[PDB]
Amino acid sequence: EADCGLRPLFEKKSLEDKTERELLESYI
Amino acid sequence: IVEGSDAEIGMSPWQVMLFRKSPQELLCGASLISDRWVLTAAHCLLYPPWDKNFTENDLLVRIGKHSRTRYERNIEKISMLEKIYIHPRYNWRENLDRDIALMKLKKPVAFSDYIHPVCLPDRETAASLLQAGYKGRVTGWGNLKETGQPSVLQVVNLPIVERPVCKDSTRIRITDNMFCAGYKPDEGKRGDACEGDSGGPFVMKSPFNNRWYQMGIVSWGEGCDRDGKYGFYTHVFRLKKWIQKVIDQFG
Amino acid sequence: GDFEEIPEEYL
Ligand SMILES: Cc1cccc(CNC(=O)[C@@H]2CCCN2C(=O)[C@H](N)Cc2ccccc2)c1
Ligand code: NA
Ligand code: NA
Repeated sequence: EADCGLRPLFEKKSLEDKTERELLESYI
Repeated sequence: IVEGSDAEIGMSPWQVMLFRKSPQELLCGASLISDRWVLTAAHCLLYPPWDKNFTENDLLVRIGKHSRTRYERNIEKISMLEKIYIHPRYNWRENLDRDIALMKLKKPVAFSDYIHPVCLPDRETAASLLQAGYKGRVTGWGNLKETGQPSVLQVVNLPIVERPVCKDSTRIRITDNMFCAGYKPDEGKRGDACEGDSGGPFVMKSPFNNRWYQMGIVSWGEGCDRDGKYGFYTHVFRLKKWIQKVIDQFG
Repeated sequence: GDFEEIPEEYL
């Protein structure tokens, strides 16, 4: 939908999950 | 999932459980892509070599789950299938080419902190993110090892692997409708999907809009987390036209 | 069968 991929308990609250940084770091 | 970690609450609100009515059991993973459409792997529903051919009435969709076995009262929502759509050229005979199916829910599910759709990639996100080395994330209630069942949703980050490494890792003929992910034997780290993880989502967090996209579907592997072997995922973007078409036509 | 019973309604 239009809100797809934004998680209520993480992105919508500007909270991160414990390992999403690992993905970011790999998007080199 | 092998060598993964427990999911955080709400970490994967698109995660869906394909559940068998009788005998009540998990059949597969899947993903929520809207309030009435669940994406899964074709082989979850149809795989004649194992005498598998599920009809709508055989299944329930459990959305919002965390625990593997528990009824998560006030949290999960269980949905009924209105219609299942399998890719007309799903290749169950040889290599699970085009290993993808859609499931239409009877009634829409209500979004919540625990239930929320993942995006489907456009060509540009696909092109930008589906690169060797880039890591995606896979989730499921499947086996913890090749030879076992997790108490909660398992999560594992795995790097996409070079197409030739993919090809050189197996005797199965791989196609452009697949990609492989997993660490190389000397990268030390490991982890993989396993039995029961099927039809679950391979997702990546786009660094451009901070949105989670489903780039893959857990499709096949030879064993689980075997060294020099890689998990194979249905390339969602490559089959997107079929996805949109089925959704546009049937609602 | 190691699954908690879901409400009979769902089926
Ligand atoms: C990424 C991953 C890892 C481990 C298991 C899976 C679940 N997929 C499966 O178990 C599927 C279903 C039929 C056999 N298959 C497999 O993964 C087979 N072991 C390999 C295969 C591949 C193509 C055609 C036939 C057999 C997925
Ligand atoms: Na090969
Ligand atoms: Na491996």
